[PDB]
Amino acid sequence: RIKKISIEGNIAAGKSTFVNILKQLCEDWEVVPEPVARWCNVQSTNGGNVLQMMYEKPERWSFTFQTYACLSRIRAQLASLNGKLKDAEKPVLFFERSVYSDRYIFASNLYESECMNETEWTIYQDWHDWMNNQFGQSLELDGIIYLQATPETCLHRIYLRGRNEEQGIPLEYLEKLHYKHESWLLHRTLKTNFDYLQEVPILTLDVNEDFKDKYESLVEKVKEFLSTL
Ligand SMILES: Nc1ncnc2c1ncn2[C@@H]1O[C@H](COP(=O)(O)OP(=O)(O)O)[C@@H](O)[C@H]1O
Ligand SMILES: Nc1nc(=O)n([C@H]2C[C@H](O)[C@@H](CO)O2)cc1F
Ligand SMILES: [Mg+2]
Repeated sequence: RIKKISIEGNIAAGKSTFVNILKQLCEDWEVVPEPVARWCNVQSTNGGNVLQMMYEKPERWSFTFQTYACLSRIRAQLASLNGKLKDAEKPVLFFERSVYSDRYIFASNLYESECMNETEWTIYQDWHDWMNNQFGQSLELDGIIYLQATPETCLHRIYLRGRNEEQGIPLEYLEKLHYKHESWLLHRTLKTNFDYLQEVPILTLDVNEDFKDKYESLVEKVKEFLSTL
């Protein structure tokens, strides 16, 4: 039916930059952006900034954040499936991140860093497993595009974007997130509770260079990659 591709990378690697060039390349391509502005002003579907709360006190707010982060993603991705506009000779749905990074990169890292205790960690995974059982098949990936950039490039791009909440993030934290992505998507040694992911095709794009100069080659590689799926 709808081909589903998720775009993965470190904080400020360039996912929104990349996402913003995709719709102009095929009118059959849709994008589900990550709801980060919604994490900064919590309201029902002004309020709490839950991203900021986590970063200011991660031992307190990581479980709450991670749980709300993932659910709001699921809601958003589901909304665009059943979201009418599909009917196209070749529909492709791009997800900015996935329930698998949420758990295997981000939540895992905070647990491993003592920001979630055993109880919190057990509840999260239990919730995440159940959520996948219900809405898992719907959201299964046909491919991953990994936007690879050094932690140091990312640190700099955090500065460039100037999002208030992310300005205090240390290189160390970005390095941990770097190595988890490399383990999952480069070496493919990170094991998950979802077997199909081990054979899912992966496109790796080195995005350390200037977006203007790399744009044309990246477009070629994305089209080339989609045609093999
Ligand atoms: N390849 C690139 N070359 C130059 N600047 C970039 C590149 N990719 C991203 N940026 C810049 O880096 C910052 C973060 O990019 P963004 O797309 O918001 O990252 P993400 O969406 O992955 O968090 C923004 O200032 C953006 O202008
Ligand atoms: N599961 C997640 N946990 C996080 O902590 N983030 C953070 C990273 C970045 O600072 C901001 C926007 O992605 O949210 C993003 C996730 F998807
Ligand atoms: Mg983004």
